[PDB]
Amino acid sequence: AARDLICAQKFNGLTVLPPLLTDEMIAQYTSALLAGTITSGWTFGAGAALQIPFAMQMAYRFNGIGVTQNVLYENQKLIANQFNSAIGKIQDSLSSTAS
Amino acid sequence: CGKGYHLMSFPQSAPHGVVFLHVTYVPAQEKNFTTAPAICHDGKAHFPREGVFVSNGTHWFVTQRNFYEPQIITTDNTFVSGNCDVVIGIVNNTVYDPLQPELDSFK
Amino acid sequence: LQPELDSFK
Ligand SMILES: *[C@@H]1O[C@H](CO)[C@@H](O[C@@H]2O[C@H](CO)[C@@H](O)[C@H](O)[C@H]2NC(C)=O)[C@H](O)[C@H]1NC(C)=O
Ligand SMILES: *[C@@H]1O[C@H](CO)[C@@H](O)[C@H](O)[C@H]1NC(C)=O
Ligand SMILES: *[C@@H]1O[C@H](CO)[C@@H](O)[C@H](O)[C@H]1NC(C)=O
Repeated sequence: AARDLICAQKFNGLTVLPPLLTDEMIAQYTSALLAGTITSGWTFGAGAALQIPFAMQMAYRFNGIGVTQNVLYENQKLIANQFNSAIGKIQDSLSSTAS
Repeated sequence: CGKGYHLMSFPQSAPHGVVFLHVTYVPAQEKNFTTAPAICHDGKAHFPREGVFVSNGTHWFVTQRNFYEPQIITTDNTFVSGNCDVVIGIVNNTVYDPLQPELDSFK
Repeated sequence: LQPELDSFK
């Protein structure tokens, strides 16, 4: 009894095709990229995957911004707590605001 | 410009276009190693200047990141920052100093 | 190097 616009678009010859990549495969690609960039870093984009501990590739990534790597190794817990708090704040910001 | 670490590129003409030849750098053959972030020696934490600490099971070396060139651990390629009771995963090893044998030989 | 010379002397 409450007719929508989708049937009227369908009955006039205006069709919508489905995409080739379903969202399950997009999620699989995203999971592959995350698992590559967590356990290996930038090495999985050049050749094969090169395993490295996370607190050591983070010290590699502080060397790219002009900070020596003792800053991580003397402040690992504080940086981990700040990252976890930022992730939780991103979660709360996505939960609250829908715009 | 290509896959891998970029080295050079060459241009060529084409009908309504251009064609690039990207000469890149791709690592080939890998090997597992045991690594540590720092070395506690004489109550001091030694960190590598450039490269990374690795070990072949028994002895500890320092090498560059993109090639296996193991070198002996020396005060020249390591620097000191603080005590060795704050880094998580620090191991125990000795660090060579080239000044001391020459100073003893001058005596 | 000069503290090493002082310990040398
Ligand atoms: C780890 O590497 C070190 C040095 O690269 C090896 O130590 C040498 O091993 C050779 C074996 O032919 C000996 O002739 C040398 O005398 C050793 N060096 C010293 C200073 O003694 C060590 O054997 C390697 N260990 C493993 C398990 O591969
Ligand atoms: C390193 O160790 C892993 C452990 O499962 C093994 O599968 C792999 O073949 C080893 N060698 C290389 C080059 O990754
Ligand atoms: C390194 O040496 C110190 C003192 O000699 C000791 O307390 C510490 O446990 C040693 N490290 C390891 C991994 O055994």
